[PDB]
Amino acid sequence: IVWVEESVSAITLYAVWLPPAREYFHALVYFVCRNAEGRARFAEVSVTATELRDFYGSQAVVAAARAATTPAASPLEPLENPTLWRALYACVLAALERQTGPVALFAPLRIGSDPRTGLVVKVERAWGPPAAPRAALLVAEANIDIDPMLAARVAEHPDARLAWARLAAIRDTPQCASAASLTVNITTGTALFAREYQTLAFPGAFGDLVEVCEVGLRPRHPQRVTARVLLPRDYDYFVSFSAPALVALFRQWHTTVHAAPALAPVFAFLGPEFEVRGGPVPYFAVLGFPGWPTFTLVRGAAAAYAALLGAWPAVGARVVLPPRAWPGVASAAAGCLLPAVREAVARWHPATKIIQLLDPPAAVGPVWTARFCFPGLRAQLLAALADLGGSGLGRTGLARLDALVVAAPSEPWAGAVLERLVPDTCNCPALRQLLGGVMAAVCLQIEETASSVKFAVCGGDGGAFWGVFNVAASGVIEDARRAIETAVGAVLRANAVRLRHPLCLALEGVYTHAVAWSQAGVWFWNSRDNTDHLGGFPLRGPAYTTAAGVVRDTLRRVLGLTALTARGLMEDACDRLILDAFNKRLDAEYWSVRVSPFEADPLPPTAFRGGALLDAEHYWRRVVRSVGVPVDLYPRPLVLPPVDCAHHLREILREIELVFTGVLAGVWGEGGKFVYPFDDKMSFLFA
Amino acid sequence: NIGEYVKHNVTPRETVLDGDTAKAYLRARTYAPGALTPAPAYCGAVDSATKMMGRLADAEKLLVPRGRLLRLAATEQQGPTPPAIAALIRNAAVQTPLPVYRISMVPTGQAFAALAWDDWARITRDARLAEAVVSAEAHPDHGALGRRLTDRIRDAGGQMYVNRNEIFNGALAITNIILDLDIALKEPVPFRRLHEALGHFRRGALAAVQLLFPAARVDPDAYPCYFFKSACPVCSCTKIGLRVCMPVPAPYVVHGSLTMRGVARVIQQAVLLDRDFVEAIGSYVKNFLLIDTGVYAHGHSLRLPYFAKICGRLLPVFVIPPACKDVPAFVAAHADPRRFHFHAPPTREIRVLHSLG
Repeated sequence: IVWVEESVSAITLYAVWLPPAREYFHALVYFVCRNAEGRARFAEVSVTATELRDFYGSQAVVAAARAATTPAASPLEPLENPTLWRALYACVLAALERQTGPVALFAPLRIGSDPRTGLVVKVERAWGPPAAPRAALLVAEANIDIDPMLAARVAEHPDARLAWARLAAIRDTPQCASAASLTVNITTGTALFAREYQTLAFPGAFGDLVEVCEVGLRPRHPQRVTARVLLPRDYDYFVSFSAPALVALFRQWHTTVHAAPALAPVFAFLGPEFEVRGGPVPYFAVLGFPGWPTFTLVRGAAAAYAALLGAWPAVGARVVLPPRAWPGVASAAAGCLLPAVREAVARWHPATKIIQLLDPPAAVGPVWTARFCFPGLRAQLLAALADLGGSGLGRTGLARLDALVVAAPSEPWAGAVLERLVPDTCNCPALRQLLGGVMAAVCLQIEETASSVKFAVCGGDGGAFWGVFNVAASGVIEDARRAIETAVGAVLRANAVRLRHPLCLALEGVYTHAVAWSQAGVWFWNSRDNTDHLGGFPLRGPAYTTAAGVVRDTLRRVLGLTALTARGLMEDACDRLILDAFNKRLDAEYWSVRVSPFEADPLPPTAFRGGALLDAEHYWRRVVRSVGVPVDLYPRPLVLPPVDCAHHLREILREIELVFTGVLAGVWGEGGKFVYPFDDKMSFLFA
Repeated sequence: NIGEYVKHNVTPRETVLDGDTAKAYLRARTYAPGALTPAPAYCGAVDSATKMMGRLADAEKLLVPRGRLLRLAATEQQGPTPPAIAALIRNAAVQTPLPVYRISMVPTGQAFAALAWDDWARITRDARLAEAVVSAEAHPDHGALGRRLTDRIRDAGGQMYVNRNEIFNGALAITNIILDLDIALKEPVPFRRLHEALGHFRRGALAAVQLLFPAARVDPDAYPCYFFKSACPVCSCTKIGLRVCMPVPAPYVVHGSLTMRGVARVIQQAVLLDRDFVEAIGSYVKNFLLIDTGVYAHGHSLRLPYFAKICGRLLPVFVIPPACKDVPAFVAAHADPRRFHFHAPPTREIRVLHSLG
């Protein structure tokens, strides 16, 4: 139990194996420890079937230990079962904190070890100046020869992303990684590492950038084991996407390093490329062979690494609590909730109306509109209600959530993590229900306090709401802000929902005109000093942001009339838009639309051999059109038949028509929908 | 009258472009500036239907991002790099849009020529009169001057120079009114009677052009109408085929097959109202439908002046404008391609008449 003050840079998963066991298994975890140099230790954990299932979602342990084919050349094992690997890494990161003690990245740490075994048994907090986390650049690019035929995999899975198809093809035919030209450059400055590869199998130094280390462990199993690792020197993580390039580089690294007799690590990676339908956020999780992360602004990446033990975003919602532990905590946090808000949660429907709001279309004229927001209110309520329901559930994931919540105002990266965490913490209906109910009570409190501080809500959600006044003006707006803050605080504390940091209600604008045409479509304007805001207009491409600019100019002038003249201005604005569009009639990416893997175009077979461009498509497909072209799957520049600006302009003009019909009806009462004659005039420009 | 016919039987839609927009529209929707300007030799792709299909196939192999006469007429795009037709043509300095031609061949069979530039000297110098002759001709009456200057006149790589048909492209704007007369006649018509008939055709046609194109200065005195007349001083004529080519007035440009179909219809109603015209053309001609309007659609090909049919070359007849100012200049336009091509470069704001209903 000798103790040293060291700081782990990465917790990576080295081995997973079963003893003479049926309902549990063990894992060996690799510590990249440092000090004022680096050292390489390991810990032994033990995860039972119930813990695995809790972090999985309910499956067996005999299936998370037969993913010990990952110590081989076949390099894309999580493609078979991504949720299994998410669950295994999260459950090992929970069992480690539960057995050894509180483990945290980049922090000074008192670390123990039993000399007979060599493994870390206990970990405690300590004091000291830790090493400033280092970094190393990584310019990885490779020529994976995947035969277009990627057509098959997308045939079985229609809405699949081509990065996933690329990885599935490599998994099907592994030797495409062992015959692929590759060019890599790692610049830590201590030793520059360029390399040259005709084929990746065929031929500074690899020893000048890493250290090969053999450590003799004797876990509790059948015999003594030798764990060999690559210890980073003078860097803690790569910074850069070509994910097959990284996989092939690390795969030949594994082959060369581990071709001598001693046990081989897991060699497992997770990214949005590994799911069929992709993932909105990019990342490259390294939970296996090499040892250290390869982050794909870098300050936010490093900080999110340190806060959430690097499990995020690979694990997902498992950072905070196991997925099978959410019903218990939700019901517990409902039990400690007032009966009124109990019933409010009990009747939460995503379409039920709580506050009486302005019905689309509406127009509030020359009065002091506001736009109020409780920043990250859903995250705060999730954290507070999770603390309240912790009696139903150990709390280290809650600590991670709490650190994110208390850091969000000062760190935008925490805000981004929360915005990708709360939508997936349950998506698990009980959390939708409880969050909706607590928000319903918050909305009612805003109503009741508004009726006394000279305010009237005219839209919003409860955490982001906007409304009008009954009135110098800056003073009453300040009063309304303070009164509503205190009211939501008091009503939240009544329900025992205790928030980590006191509520702040931000005044996101003091506007003097507002028009609403849909549930989210609202435009605000300030005559006293031009500062508009427009929400609800889609931005699916550059043409859409130019259209948003046009719509905002048009609305400025149309409300500057303070209805036929308004129609004249709107039609002339459309005229100018179409003319300027014809000036950009040839730019392909300008008319491109970004479409998810969930909305409905066919993939042309020629797009299925654009080489390595297919591996940068994890979430969005950016298509021009009447035949659709996936622009990013072709080299540059593009030879193209003249882009069908009629289709794209008709799309954009239908959104503009939504906006304009709403404005015309709201302001003056004209029931006539604004319709642009496109075929009658200006269609000929692209015939 | 003709005013009543253009009030009750036409619905004109025009859209105004201006500034950079007008220039961009003209550049994109007409032939390239160098296309119809004379050149030493020709660059372009010219072959039979089979060979041209094969080369289009071998040109789409190089067209990886997206993807017989509908396709030749469709290959038009330049950007900031060499145009897309540079793969079929194999010449890397072409500029688009570029002319597309259907080519009758002996003994039968159709070929195509999609080419950027061409020596139009080889085609037109056997009928391009000397400026000394024009000046030295002596003949004060314009009818007489026109009649005498008319009197004086005189593999696919070989067949495009004796037989050539411009293919109409609905994606391209139209800068000339190219009519196609089809004069049936039981009795042969003497040449001076026919020349007077064309001279009275032109003023009715110019009145029609004025009606259709209000914002303009179409003077029925000096507006250039270019008449060509198939041979057969008469052609020993016993159907006569004419060809009237007019500049579309400078501010305007026509778009759409339907639109030029309507334009031809309105000019036919203009000419079959001129009481001084139906005297000359009358008493010889069986029919009276003097213009074929079903020639303007996307894909139909019309023979070009200085070319024969597989053989009456459309050599010009100089129906000289009355009160014309520069006779040598007028004579010097029958040989320029830009006065008798649908989609030529026109010779501020513009107005596109894209609909007549």
